[PDB]
Amino acid sequence: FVNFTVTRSSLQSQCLNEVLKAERPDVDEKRSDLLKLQGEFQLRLRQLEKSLLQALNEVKGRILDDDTIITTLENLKREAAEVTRKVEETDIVMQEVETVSQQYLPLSTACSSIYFTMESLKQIHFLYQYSLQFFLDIYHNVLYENPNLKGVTDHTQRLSIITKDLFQVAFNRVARGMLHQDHITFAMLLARIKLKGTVGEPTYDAEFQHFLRGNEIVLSAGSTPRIQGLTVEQAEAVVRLSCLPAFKDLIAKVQADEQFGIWLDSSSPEQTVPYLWSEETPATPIGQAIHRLLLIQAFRPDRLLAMAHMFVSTNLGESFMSIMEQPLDLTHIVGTEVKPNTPVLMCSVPGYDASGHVEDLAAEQNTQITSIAIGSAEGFNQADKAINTAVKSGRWVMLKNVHLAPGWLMQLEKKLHSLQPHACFRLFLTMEINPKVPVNLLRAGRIFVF
Amino acid sequence: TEALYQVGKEFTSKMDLEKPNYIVPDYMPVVYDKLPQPPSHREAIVNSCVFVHQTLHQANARLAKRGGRTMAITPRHYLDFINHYANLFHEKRSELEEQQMHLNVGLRKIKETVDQVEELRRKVNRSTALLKSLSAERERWEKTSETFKNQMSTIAGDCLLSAAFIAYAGYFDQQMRQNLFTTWSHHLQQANIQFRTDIARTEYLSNADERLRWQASSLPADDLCTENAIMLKRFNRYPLIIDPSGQAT
Repeated sequence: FVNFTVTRSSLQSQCLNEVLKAERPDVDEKRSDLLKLQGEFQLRLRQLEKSLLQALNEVKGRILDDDTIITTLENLKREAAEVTRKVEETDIVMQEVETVSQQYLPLSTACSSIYFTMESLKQIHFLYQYSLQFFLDIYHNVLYENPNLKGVTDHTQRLSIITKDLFQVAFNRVARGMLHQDHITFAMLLARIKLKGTVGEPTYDAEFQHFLRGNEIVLSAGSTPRIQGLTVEQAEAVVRLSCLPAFKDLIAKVQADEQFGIWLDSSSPEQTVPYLWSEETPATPIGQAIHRLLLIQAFRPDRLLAMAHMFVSTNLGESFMSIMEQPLDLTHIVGTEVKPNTPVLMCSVPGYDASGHVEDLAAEQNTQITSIAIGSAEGFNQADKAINTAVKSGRWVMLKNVHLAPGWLMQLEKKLHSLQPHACFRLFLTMEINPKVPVNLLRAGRIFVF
Repeated sequence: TEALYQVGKEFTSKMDLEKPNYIVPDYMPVVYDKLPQPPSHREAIVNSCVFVHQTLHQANARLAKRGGRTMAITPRHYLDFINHYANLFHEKRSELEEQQMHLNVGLRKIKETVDQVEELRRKVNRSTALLKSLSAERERWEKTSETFKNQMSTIAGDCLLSAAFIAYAGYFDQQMRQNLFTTWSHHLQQANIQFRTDIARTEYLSNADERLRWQASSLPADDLCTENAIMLKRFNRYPLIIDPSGQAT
C-alpha cells in the first residue's frame, strides 16, 4: 500500500517545510547540509578523491610542474576539512534546527486546522467546495506577496505578521464565496483555531462544550422562577450555566444584584455586561469574552450573533470582518491571484443578477467581454467557439445562467483542466445557487456569492 | 509469535548478523521462548523483527479502536518485510565493501606514486609540498578506513528499520509512519542494536539522481511523497497507490 492522501500531519509537515524554506533560508540550508551529510557529501568527496586518483596516474608523479596535482590535493584537503567541520557540528546544528522548527510549529498546526475546517465546510452548504490547491494559493500569497512583510525582517515579529495575514486572507478568500449568515460561523471557527494557537491562554474546553452542547443537559428537576424579572426558560438557562463551575453562584448573585433587571431589558445588553463569573485570577480579555458569551447565551440569546462578533473582534483582531463590509472589489481578484485555469464562478441567490458586476468591472478595466446565453444548443456551440477563440487571444468569455445544463459543465470543467495558451484570458460563469451545479466545477473554480 | 520468530530466524540465517562484541542488555522481552537467556545478536534481530510485526498489529488495532480505517496484516507482510531486510542489507554491505576495496586500491596507487617521488628526488621545494600533502592524505584515508569500519557495525539495525518502513509503513499517514518508526527505534535501542541515531530514511534509501529524476517527473517535494516514491521504486509486492489526486498516476 502506497498512500498519497493528505492528512493533518502531512499538511503540518508541508507547511513547516515551506515556511522554513521561505522565512529562514539559512536554517533550511543547514537542514539540506544535514541531510546530505549522511548522503551526497561523502559521495562527492569520494568522487573528487577518485578525480585525484586519475590526476595522479595522469601526471605520473611529475615534479617539474607540481601545481597540477597540488591544486587537486589542496581541494581535497579543503573539502575534507569542510566535511569534518560539518560532522563535528551535527549536534549544535540539529538542536538549533529543532528549536527553529519549534518556533514555527504553531503556524503549521494552524494551517492544517484552517484547511481541514475549510475542507469540511461541505456540511454547512453544498456550494462550499474548496480544493487543496486553493489553500496552497492562500499560503503562497501570504508568504511571498504579503505587503506587510516588505519592511519587517526581525524574524520574530514577521511570524506574528504572517499568522495574522494568514487568518485574514483565509477569511477574505473563503467568505467571499460563502453565505452572509455563515460568515460568523467561519469567524468563530478561525477564532477557536487561533485561541488554540496562542500561548499563555487556557483552552477553555469546558466552556466551549457548555456553549455548544452543555446548555442542553437535562436539568428539568430544579427549575424555579428565581426573581420575578427572570423568566422560567431564562431560569433553566441559569441552572444549566450554574452547572458550569465558573458560574455556580449565578442565582445568589442575581438576588444580590438589583441593576440586573434593567440590563435584562437593555437595547444592546452585550455592550455593557455585568461581572457575574466568579474567578480569583482576573481573566484575560479572551476568557472574559468567553464568560460574557456564555451569559449572553443564557440571558438575551437574541444578542448571540453580535456578541459572537465582538468575540471575533477581541480574539481575531478588531475589524476582522471589515473587509466584508466594504463593497466587493473584484478587479484585483481577477487581475492577479486568479490563474486563467480557474474559472470565476458567479453564484447568486435565486431572484438576483450578478452580470452587472462583471460588466462594469470590464468597463473599469476597458476589456472586451464575449457574453453568451447558455440556454440554447446554439448557445452551447457559440460558447465552445468563443472559448476556443479566446484562449488563442485572451478575450474574457462570460457565460450566464449556466446552471441549467450540468452535463455541459462536466464538459467545461474537463476542457478547462487542459492548460490555456493565453494568461490574460479569464472565464466567468454566472449561475444560480442550486444543488445541481457540479461539485467538481465548484472545487476547480473560485466561487463568489451575491 | 513462535512461528514468526522461527521463520524470521530461518530466513535471516543466510545474512551475516553475528557480532561477538555485542553486549546483552536487560529486559526487551518479546518472544517468550527465546533460545538462550542471554540472546545473541542474530536472535535479538529476529526478536526485533517479530516485535515489528506484533506492534504493527497493535497499531492497526488501536487505529481500529480510534476511528476504524484499518487494513489487516497477514504473514505475507512478514515475509515481504524479511525479504526487504535481506535484500537491503546485502546491497548496503556490498556497496560498503566495494568502497573499502576501492580505498585500498587507491592506497596502493598513492604508495606507488610515493615510490615515484622518492626515485625522482634521488625539485626539493615542490617535493616538500608533495610530502606534506602525502602525509595529510595518509591520515585522511586512515580515518576513512576507520569510519568505514565503524559504519559496517551499524548496517544491521538501519536496514531493519528501513525494510520495516518500506514493507509495513504503507497506507499510514505521516504521523503514524513516524510513530511506528520511533517505536521500532526505541525497541532497537532497548535491545542494544547499533543503528544510526536520528537517521532520515529518504537519503539512506534514495540517491540524489533518483530524487532529481522524481522531481523532474512531477513528484511533489513533500517528505511523504518522497517516501512513497521510495516504496514505488523498491517494491516486491506490486504497489497499490491510493491517491485522491492524479499526481501519483
